Amino acid sequence: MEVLYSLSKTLKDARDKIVEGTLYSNVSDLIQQFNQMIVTMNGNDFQTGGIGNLPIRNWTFDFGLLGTTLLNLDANYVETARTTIEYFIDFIDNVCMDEMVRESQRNGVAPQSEALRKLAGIKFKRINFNNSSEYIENWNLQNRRQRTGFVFHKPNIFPYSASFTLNRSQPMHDNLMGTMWLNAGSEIQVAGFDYSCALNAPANIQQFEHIVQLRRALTTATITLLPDAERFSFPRVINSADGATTWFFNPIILRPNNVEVEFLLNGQIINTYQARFGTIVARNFDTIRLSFQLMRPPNMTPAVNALFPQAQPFQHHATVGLTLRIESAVCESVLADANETLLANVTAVRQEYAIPVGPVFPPGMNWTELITNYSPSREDNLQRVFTVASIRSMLIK
Amino acid sequence: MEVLYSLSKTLKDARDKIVEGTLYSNVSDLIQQFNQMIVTMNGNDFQTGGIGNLPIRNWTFDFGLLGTTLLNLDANYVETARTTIEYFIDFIDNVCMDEMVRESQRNGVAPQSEALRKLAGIKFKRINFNNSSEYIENWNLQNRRQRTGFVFHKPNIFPYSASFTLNRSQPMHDNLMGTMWLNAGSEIQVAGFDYSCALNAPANIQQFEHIVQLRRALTTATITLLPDAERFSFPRVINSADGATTWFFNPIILRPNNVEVEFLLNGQIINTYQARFGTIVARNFDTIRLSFQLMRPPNMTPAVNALFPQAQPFQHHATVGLTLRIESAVCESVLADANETLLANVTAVRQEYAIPVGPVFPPGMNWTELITNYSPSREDNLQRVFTVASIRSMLIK
Amino acid sequence: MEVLYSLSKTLKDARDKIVEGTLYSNVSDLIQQFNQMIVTMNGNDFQTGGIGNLPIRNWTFDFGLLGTTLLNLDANYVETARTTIEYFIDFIDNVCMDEMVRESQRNGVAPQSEALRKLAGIKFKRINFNNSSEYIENWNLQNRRQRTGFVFHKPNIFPYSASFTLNRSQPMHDNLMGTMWLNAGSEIQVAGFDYSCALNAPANIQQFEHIVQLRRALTTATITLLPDAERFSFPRVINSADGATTWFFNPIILRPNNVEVEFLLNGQIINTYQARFGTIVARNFDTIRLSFQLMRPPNMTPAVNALFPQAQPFQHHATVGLTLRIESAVCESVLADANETLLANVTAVRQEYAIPVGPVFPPGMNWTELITNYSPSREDNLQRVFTVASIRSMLIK
Amino acid sequence: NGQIINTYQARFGTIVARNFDTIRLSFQLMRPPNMTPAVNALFPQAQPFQHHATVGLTLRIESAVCESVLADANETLLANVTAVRQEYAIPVGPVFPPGMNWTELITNYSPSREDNLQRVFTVASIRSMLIK
Amino acid sequence: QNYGLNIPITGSMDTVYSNSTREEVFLTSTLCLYYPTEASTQISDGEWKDSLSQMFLIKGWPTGSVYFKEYSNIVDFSVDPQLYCDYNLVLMKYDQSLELDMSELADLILNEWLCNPMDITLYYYQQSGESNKWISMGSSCTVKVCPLNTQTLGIGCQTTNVDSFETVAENEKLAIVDVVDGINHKINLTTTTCTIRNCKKLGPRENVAVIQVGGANILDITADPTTNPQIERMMRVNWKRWWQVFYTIVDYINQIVQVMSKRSRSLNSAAFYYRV
Amino acid sequence: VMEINTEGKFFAYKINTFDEVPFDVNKFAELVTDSPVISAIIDFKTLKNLNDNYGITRTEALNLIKSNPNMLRNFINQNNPIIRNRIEQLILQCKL
Ligand SMILES: *[C@@H]1O[C@H](CO)[C@@H](O)[C@H](O)[C@H]1NC(C)=O
Ligand SMILES: *[C@@H]1O[C@H](CO)[C@@H](O)[C@H](O)[C@H]1NC(C)=O
Ligand SMILES: [Ca+2]
Ligand SMILES: [Ca+2]
Ligand SMILES: [Ca+2]
Ligand SMILES: [Ca+2]
Repeated sequence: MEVLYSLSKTLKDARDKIVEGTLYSNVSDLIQQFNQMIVTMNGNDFQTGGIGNLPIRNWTFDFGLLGTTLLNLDANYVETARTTIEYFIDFIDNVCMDEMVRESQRNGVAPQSEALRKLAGIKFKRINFNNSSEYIENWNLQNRRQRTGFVFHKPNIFPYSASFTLNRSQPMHDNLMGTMWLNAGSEIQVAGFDYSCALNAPANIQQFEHIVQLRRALTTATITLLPDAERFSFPRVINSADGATTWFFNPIILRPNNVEVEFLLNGQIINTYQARFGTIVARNFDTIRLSFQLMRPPNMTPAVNALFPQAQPFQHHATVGLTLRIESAVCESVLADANETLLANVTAVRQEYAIPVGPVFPPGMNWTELITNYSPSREDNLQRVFTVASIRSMLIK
Repeated sequence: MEVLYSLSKTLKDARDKIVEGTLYSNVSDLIQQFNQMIVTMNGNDFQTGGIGNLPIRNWTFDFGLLGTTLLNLDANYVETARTTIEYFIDFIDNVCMDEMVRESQRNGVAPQSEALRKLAGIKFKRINFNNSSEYIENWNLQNRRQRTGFVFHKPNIFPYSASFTLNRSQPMHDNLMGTMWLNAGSEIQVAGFDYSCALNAPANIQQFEHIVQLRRALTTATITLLPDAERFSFPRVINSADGATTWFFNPIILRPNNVEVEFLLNGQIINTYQARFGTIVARNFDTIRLSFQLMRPPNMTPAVNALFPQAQPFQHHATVGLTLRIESAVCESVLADANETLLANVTAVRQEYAIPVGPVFPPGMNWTELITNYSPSREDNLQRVFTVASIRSMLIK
Repeated sequence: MEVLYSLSKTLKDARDKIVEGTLYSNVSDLIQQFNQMIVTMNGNDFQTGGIGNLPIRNWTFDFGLLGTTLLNLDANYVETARTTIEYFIDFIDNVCMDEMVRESQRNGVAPQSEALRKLAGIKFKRINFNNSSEYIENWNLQNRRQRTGFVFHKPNIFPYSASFTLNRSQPMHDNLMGTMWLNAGSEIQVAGFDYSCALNAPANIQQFEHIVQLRRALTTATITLLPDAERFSFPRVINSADGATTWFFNPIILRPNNVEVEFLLNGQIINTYQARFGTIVARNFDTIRLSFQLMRPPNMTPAVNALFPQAQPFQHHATVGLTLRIESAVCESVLADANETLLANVTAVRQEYAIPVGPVFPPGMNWTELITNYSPSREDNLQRVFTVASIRSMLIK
Repeated sequence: NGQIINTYQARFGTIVARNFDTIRLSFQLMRPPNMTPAVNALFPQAQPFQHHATVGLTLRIESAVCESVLADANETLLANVTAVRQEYAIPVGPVFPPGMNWTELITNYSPSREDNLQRVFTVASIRSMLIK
Repeated sequence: QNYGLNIPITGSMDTVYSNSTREEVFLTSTLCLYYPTEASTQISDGEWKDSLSQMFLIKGWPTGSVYFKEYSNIVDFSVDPQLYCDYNLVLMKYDQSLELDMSELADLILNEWLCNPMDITLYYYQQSGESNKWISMGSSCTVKVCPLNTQTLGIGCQTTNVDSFETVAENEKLAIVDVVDGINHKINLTTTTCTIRNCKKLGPRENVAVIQVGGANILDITADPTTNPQIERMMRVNWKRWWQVFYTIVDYINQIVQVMSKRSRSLNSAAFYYRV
Repeated sequence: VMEINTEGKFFAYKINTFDEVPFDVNKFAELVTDSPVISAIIDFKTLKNLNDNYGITRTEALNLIKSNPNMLRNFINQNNPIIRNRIEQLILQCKL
């Protein structure tokens, strides 16, 4: 696959640097790389595709070497260069499509798609050009056992999950208390509600906790913590836990007090932030414990006193919320982002040719189901397909 | 600093370009750079660390050169280069951490970390390779006085502050009027609320103004202005200004009419937009003046007429909102971002080794204080530490 | 580290093969290896220790080569061999202890212990002798992955956890039904109990299920499955789930009928056995699902009829249990065993010198917590310290 | 910047502030414990309050050293620049205020304004070396 | 089944809620109408219970599920009203001077009171907090409460002198007496006639509705004066003809049952808390 | 040294050279639960003023920080006007 990246990089440099009028001093090294690629690929043969609707294609290479005598590139040069470049771009595109549709339970990182398996041979070691892009760099730094890292902007680490826990409930659903939460993308959004407004809680302080177990550790995470979870901040009616009836939720938002955000790694508190909103930093963490509290207002205007009665009806229900946005982070295992197109590209090239549902990846590459259980086989296959996706996106847009 | 970035650059390029099978044409210049680095750093002793818990590490360099008579690289070349490269990478990582953990009340831009201070000497001037990265380029363009600039996505310029002012109030808190606002990172959300829905205001319009002064001018900023501030568009119970008693809030979201947003530099009006929401541009602005008006709707359907009476109760409180996100911008001085990870790197390195609270930066590098008070000394130190963090992040993730 | 193992192997083979009266043909190659070791280590200075109570020491090597003009070794040769080899063994012991006592949350594979870090240079690759031991061989393979596996005899893969769940319960705990289990070391013992002997279950059959989630996949495991969980076949009094009260438990052991055991990997069933006891196999499994049943016996002798009434009292409580011993297995990652003392050596080295608890490992190398939270950084550090202890055990016992 | 560089308590006359960014003056009005009946007639217990007690402080910065440029009472750089602008009726520019009004030039003194001021001041010194 | 334990339950929000249940709560439960005898007196019939049953059958309820109960009048029905019956409606005609009796009955039959006996002759009884009352039921409940100092001496009343006591209910069939919560009291109430129970107010009874057949919104179930809640089950309908009233109930019986609910304390799920 | 006034104002500053440092709440809140608190009869402001005007030594600085009377008597013997003024300030603050 490193050789595949080298092909992609040298064709990208051919398409960019070899332009009409350039000095040959600008492209001497690139032309040498291109001629090495041509010589190595000449006389070989490749078969690509044959899974789903991806057609079988035969590639046979026999091309003339690019000239090197010219002092200053002219229009004659770029025509021959373009003729060769188009074929090579098509070949690399098809090889990447094949490899990113294939899939394997066992030995995921190894190359499928026998074209790429051939490219992994010994003849094609001379084409290795350089490995600078982030994904191939992580690929090599992981092939040799060394720590790797991908920087992610808005990493969708949380699988989509909107739900609620009721620590106190009745069939009438008239006096409830508990938490609700939506974890989606890089958003945690959790609102603890109490219908009695902590009337009978000890010291008129209800206590709420919410755990969120990351499927993979995050590093150097910049986070944005705000109060007043906006999702759970308007009236709703919610189907019951069983699914039989529906209960009414009518929030009035108290301020959350003595909030503690604890970022945990292996159960050990790595960081703690008490009542510190705005941007925050988590150096390294695998789990998040958000603890907040609903304290009854000791003093009360007549209006708010009318809002909170001592009797049963409770026409309004107190609520206190938090919102936590992982603005950016660093992670070892590959993920999906709001800044990178690799997940969408892989899913698109799978959907294009009607590839049948495979062993490890869920049907349709539903990222929520892929991240909800993230087995090492899935991790290996996902890194492989994402690396090929980046290699392909370096040429095909 | 320039020499440190050059070391990091050449090590990254050696880790990438120098791989097995590569032509020597692709690595000739980098091999010459690497040889000169080896020669100049041979026979030199560095001593990094020695503050907080950062261990005191001694570095001594005795490394051989790299060959030139090859045509294609092979395992021997790569193996020797790998052994040397790992050592230099660790050395550079520790030098960067040592320079990040340190501060200085006076002379912030000048280097700390006696290892790097030694690197700054005349002896090592031959290492400078090319200062390509954005942070180092701005380091040079500011080290000799020229016009710099850092491009930011969602620049968290505003220090966190959620608060309110009351232009009309009384202890029963039945008939209020004023503004609430939350400035957080890159987003302003301001909501002007009148409990009487502008019953007795001149022409039944109540004027609201909100002035937010940034701590640094932002150049060529793209902004998203929308109405209906989300976070002040639902019922709440809020403290008093003195914290004695809590008062109820119950918004009905009128629209804001004849809303103006004025982007001002040094008092002068640079840009002004008149009831024009969506994507907008600000050439320069040290401050933003959001002015809007709550107009009682003249023609009221019976329902809204019931909502807004002429009597005293005012069971529902009229509001008009605005939200304003700086989607991107360019600033003359560094700031944290949703895209970058420089602040995260710096704070994490401080927290790992428990560096005691230094002269200039606040405890824990909390961005809210660090941007609330942004003295030139703090700016200089933040720029130095961020440049070092970028230099580290080139190699280490 | 390969160099460190090669040092240990050559010293062990020198201490063994270089004995009085042995032919030089027996030890010619070993003498050549030993002389290479001497020449490589000669004229150097190492330093070892400086953490906890492990005291600093300095090692300096000026030793002469062993003779070679002798056809048959004599006593006076072995005395020079003593004077060299004893010093070398001490040096290796302290290097291994120093490497074991250190840690790193990141890049834990790369050596700590600046002595070993120096040994990991370029001048010392000439000492590489042969990597025969299981741990060093797996170190090489993991550091450049081929599929690996450590064979373990009775591996303590489970964490010590004894607990119980009640599918049916009362505040007075008269009529319970549920499961109890103890997972400890390589033993799973699970007993499902019913106080009514499945009197009111559907078809007088009560269904019990237990899930055990291995922290790491095991391969080619051998599992001895027997009925009648021993630990839950005598009377007890157990603290309640809340801990408020204690409830009596008085087993009468019925057999478990149509017992099914399913070994799953990544959610799919890999092996399944039904009413099979004695030794069995598990190809490659990450979870165990033990399902069994409590069937009320249709025909009942007067004694058992007296035991099981149809009224509430239930002086005797029916239970059916299983026991499951993972006698041996193959794990890609490393675990402690009952046949290998690597964990004992590591813990003893840390305990004797009272090392401060580092970022990664838990306090005192608590294996239960360590296997409960077994993140990849922790795994890498564990593998490093275990292979170092394997190297040390070749010479020091 | 919240860094108490110096504190002079019950001191008058010449003093030195080695380095500072804000001056935090504090004083107190102590009612006279004893009173001549004239002073007693001045200050009653009742409401009228014909006479109003006051306390005062004057603080003149004689000389200073500033990292950036500033107008001063010694050299004529600001006057030279403003004279050259007014003599030729230069329209308003982007950064400077109209008329080079020093008050609003120093209330808002952003880096762009500061460096433009430095450029024009250095040029004015260069000119004053020859033309006066 | 983990009776008698507060165990949290997690429910999602993507789940598609199930189908209707009116057919179940009709084919299984038992509707139960309590009306005053003056109703039947005005109706002047006696096949009319059967006719109403047939109309309820047309509306869904099986034949034996709708059961009727009479009572002489509200004040007599007030004494020990036990609605041993699955879905209760109480038609309650409103007349002047019976406002407090109506409110007392509404509170008693709409809110689940759990309560303990009181030996007036022996102990001094104190009220804990906001949710504690004493309910006295009988033919003539003349409760005479004498408060007590911290020394157990009367104020405004002499413990040996019944006359100076402070009456708070005279010859009432039902009386929910609320005293100053925090003080010991010595009661005297006619033990041969009227029983008294120290009762306190659990959550609402969601199984009984009250159709005020007459006038204005005068029910105050909450003894607190600050709050005057309008519960869903305190329905109110104008009247000039009992046939029209019954036809309204029959027509909108679906809505009334929707307002009501299955009694929480009757559920098996409440087994080891206060199941009844 | 982390110092607190009873009326909100707070400071943090080294011992050898009284150069104040940014305060660290949530470290002070944790420390004060357990550590031995010391009364501050020589306020931080007056202490810094004294050090700048006179230049006390390390030993005297530490003893002034700890309000050691064995050494605090020495300045009042010396007629050190800063310590004088502070102590009469306290005595005059002992009104009512
Ligand atoms: C619910 O009702 C729909 C039609 O209204 C019917 O198709 C469906 O089968 C019903 N489902 C159940 C579970 O009764
Ligand atoms: C209440 O007072 C009467 C006096 O009229 C007395 O006869 C009666 O015994 C008293 N009740 C009790 C329960 O003692
Ligand atoms: Ca009554
Ligand atoms: Ca009286
Ligand atoms: Ca009461
Ligand atoms: Ca009331």
